[PDB]
Amino acid sequence: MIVLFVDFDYFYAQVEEVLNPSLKGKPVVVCVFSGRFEDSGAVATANYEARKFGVKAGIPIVEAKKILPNAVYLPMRKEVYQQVSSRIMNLLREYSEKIEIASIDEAYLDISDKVRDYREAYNLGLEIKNKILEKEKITVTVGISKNKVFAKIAADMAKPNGIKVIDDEEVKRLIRELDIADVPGIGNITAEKLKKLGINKLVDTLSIEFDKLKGMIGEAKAKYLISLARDEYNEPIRTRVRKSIGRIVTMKRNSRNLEEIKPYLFRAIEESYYKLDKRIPKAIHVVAVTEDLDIVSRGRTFPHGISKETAYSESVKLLQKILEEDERKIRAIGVRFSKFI
DNA sequence: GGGGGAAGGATTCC
DNA sequence: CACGGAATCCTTCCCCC
Ligand SMILES: Nc1nc2c(ncn2[C@H]2C[C@H](O)[C@@H](COP(=O)(O)OP(=O)(O)OP(=O)(O)O)O2)c(=O)[nH]1
Ligand SMILES: [Ca+2]
Ligand SMILES: [Ca+2]
Ligand SMILES: [Ca+2]
Repeated sequence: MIVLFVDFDYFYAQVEEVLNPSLKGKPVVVCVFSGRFEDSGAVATANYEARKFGVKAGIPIVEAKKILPNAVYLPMRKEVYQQVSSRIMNLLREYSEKIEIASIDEAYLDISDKVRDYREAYNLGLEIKNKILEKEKITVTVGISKNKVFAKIAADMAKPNGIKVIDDEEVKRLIRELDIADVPGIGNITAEKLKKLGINKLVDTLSIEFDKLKGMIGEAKAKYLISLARDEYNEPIRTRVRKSIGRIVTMKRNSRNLEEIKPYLFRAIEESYYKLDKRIPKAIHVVAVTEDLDIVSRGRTFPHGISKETAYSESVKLLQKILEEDERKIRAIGVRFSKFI
């Protein structure tokens, strides 16, 4: 089997560079202002002109302007990027019936019934790149390997706007030389727990008794790495469907006053419903971020669908439950609707 | 003993 | 920090055969 992964380059920023070409070459930073205090907020992403100086996703906008005080800062317009993405995905379909969308800029494609041998795949990659570049003026990176995991990795390497195949012979090479940390699904928390077990390389996951390895990093994550190390990972590509829709927002200032937090909440709810399009959720969760950037949530599942009127009512209670259970001040508030019918 | 869920949270990632 | 959004796995408690 052969898998081709697609990972659009610095997406949000490039989509802005495409809508306003006068940007190209310049340092571009797509921001997410919270309204808290002037320039307060994070960075969704940035183009490579800005990335060359540390300005990346996650860091505070303020920390960015310190580095590049003259870079171009644009507010994140998720909706617009969403549509562009949609199209690009629709385009890929005409390359394989088997397609799995991992995010707003990631998709796997099983070209087993289209290509034979990697060379033909590598060419199909270029055939796709040029196609995308032409139709939407958007460069992307393509990773090719036997399974989704290695395909993604291959991509990570070729970045930006590149292509790369990982033949079975090299696959074995990575299981030993490749850093365990860089393996998809291995954040800081996990990588560290592995650093102790002594597992610094993928292959090392074979020098530990399943139980200890399992009891340390969960059963699922355990079997996961073990199959990858044994060179037997082979998850199929499938059409995933949104399991939930939500909306969150940072208040002008921390709070614990029911009436002061309500307005924000009702807005998240009001919007989350519109987002629902024509979906009817059976579960409603109220998420809250305390003064120390912590997250607590209380929800509830019903035997029937939830109406907007019901969302309002219930949402209040859950928020009340939160307050009387956490003395901390609430920095942000929002909702989450799941368990659609 | 163990299936069955629900809920609250931990983790990873875009 | 300093934002949003979302999936998956995990621990835990609760009801019952
Ligand atoms: N709002 C928000 N967006 C994020 C965050 N992290 C990543 N994103 C955005 C960046 C892109 O718009 C999209 C895809 O993430 P990548 O990790 O693919 O970012 P980018 O497009 O720069 O990929 P690239 O490194 O150029 O290959 O998700 C985040 O923490 N907050
Ligand atoms: Ca990506
Ligand atoms: Ca990307
Ligand atoms: Ca990692």
